[PDB]
Amino acid sequence: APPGKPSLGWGERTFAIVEVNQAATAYNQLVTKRDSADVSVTWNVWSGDPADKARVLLNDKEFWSGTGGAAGSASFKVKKGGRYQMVVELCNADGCSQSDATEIIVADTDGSHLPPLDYNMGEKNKPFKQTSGKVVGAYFVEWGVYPRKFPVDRVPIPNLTHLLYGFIPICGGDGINDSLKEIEGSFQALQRSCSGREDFKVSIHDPWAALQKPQKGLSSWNEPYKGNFGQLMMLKQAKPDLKILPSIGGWTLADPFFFFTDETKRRRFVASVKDFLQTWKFFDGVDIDWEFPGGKGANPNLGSPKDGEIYVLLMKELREMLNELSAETGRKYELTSAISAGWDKIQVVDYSAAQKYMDHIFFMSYDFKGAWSNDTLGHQASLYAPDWNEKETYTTDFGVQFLLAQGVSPKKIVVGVAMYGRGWTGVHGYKDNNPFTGNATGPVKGTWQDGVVDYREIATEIAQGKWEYHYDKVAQAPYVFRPATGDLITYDDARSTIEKGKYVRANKLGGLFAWEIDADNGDILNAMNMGLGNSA
Ligand SMILES: Cc1cccn2c(=O)c3cc(C(=O)NCc4cccnc4)c(N)[n+](C[C@H]4CCCO4)c3nc12
Ligand SMILES: *[C@@H]1O[C@H](CO)[C@@H](O)[C@H](O)[C@H]1NC(C)=O
Ligand SMILES: *[C@@H]1O[C@H](CO)[C@@H](O)[C@H](O)[C@H]1NC(C)=O
Repeated sequence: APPGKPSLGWGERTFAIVEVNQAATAYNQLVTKRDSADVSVTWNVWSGDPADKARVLLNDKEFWSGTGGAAGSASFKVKKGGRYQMVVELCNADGCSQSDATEIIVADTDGSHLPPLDYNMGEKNKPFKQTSGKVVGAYFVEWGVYPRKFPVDRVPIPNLTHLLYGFIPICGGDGINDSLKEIEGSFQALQRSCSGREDFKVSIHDPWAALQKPQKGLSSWNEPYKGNFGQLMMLKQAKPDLKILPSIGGWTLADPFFFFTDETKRRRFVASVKDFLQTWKFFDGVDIDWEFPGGKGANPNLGSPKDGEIYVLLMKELREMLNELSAETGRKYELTSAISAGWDKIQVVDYSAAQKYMDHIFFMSYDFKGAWSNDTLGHQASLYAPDWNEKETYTTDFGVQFLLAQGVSPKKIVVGVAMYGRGWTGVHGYKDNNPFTGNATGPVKGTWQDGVVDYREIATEIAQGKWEYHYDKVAQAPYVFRPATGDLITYDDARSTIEKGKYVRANKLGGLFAWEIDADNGDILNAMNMGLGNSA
């Protein structure tokens, strides 16, 4: 004669270890990290013999015990997220009885409550297997879910080992993040994101795109995590070994790095990163995109020769931080950084000193030339120098050799590929039918910006005969040219991308990475995988 079978009371069935306010605009009002969720359950007895023991089991394992054998309740902590079958069990001296199972969702930022990502193999992407052991990385931009319409589910995830999230901002007002002011709405949007947040703490630039914007599979208005971050959790469920790293900085967010002479602000930043990864568990480490140590970044007023020493100090403490984060969670975290490929920036830092803490170096072998100059035309990401200027120092090969001369192990170096074109208009005064020898009247009309074109657009317009295509065989670089108007764009295509893969294998380098994933029609990432030796 066991107790009567209990019946569970109607109540909340979704609980969050990490709470997310779906309508907040300040970061500290947006998320609240906790070590566990507080799950509650009620039940009704009908036989009314105050049984000696009640229990609450989730997937047949005990999470709580108490003596509520007369229509009672229970609260208890659940520290690991997921979908749980909840059952209430009552016992007397004769035996036990168990209520019907109801499902509860204990959400956490590792995606343990979500199904795998339903990703698209769209356009010209074709599937590969990561067999080479080489790094195949790409940047996913936070603002890509707006007119670009490139959510995380568009990322061809079997063709990557690393996905970099650009960007995670460091918070500060006038004097700390003035590079943002050259983009309308951005500086103020960062101020809104950090209303009441300590300066030099990490944050989220766009909380709407990151966590609140409805996306594929994450639209129900009580979904704890939506936006890019929620999809990234489902990405982790799809390919658990794909590394997802937050990219702190970029071109317009690197200014707060220069104030890290003050160790007080460096400890605050490093500590905020630890709390950031505990809060957002789907990230597998940290990518530091200080652009650049010593200066010559977006802001012409910061930079110092001392920055090289502090760049190593930052890597040291971040690594120690990740090591004690490993001691808590048992996971392996990665420390990477996107660094300049120009020698005048490399020499600012002794990378042989920083490399002991770093897993990979994301060598930005692009942006060598651009529409920021009407006179200095050239290849933006070529492998070698062109014959018309053999002593060109801003090449992939020259940068790699300069970095190797510092004593950097070849395995840590990951070569950059440009999924975009930088270009000019009105190129005139050129000789030898070489448009690079002339000058420009301004930037080329671009996809989302003056002087920047998506490769997808370059490829489409080439098929439609709108461009006169050329390949610099010596420098290993393609470029399109319209003679009637002076339009000239330099970029990476499948041929030059394959040549970068050969170069990485011939020199025992780490692999390839590309900016940005939403600017590719599939051809570039295809060539990255083929050029590195992966199986199709
Ligand atoms: C003025 C300028 C002069 C010299 C170099 N420059 C750059 O090397 C540069 C790079 C970037 C960039 O983001 N590269 C991708 C990227 C990927 C991963 C991590 N970090 C960065 C950039 N946005 N701008 C400024 C905007 C203004 C108009 C178009 O380029 C840049 N400007 C300049
Ligand atoms: C390029 O030339 C145009 C017109 O000659 C000028 O207005 C513009 O400021 C120039 N840009 C640079 C970066 O020199
Ligand atoms: C481009 O501008 C530079 C700057 O003075 C000048 O020296 C050079 O001759 C110009 N080239 C042409 C083809 O006009």
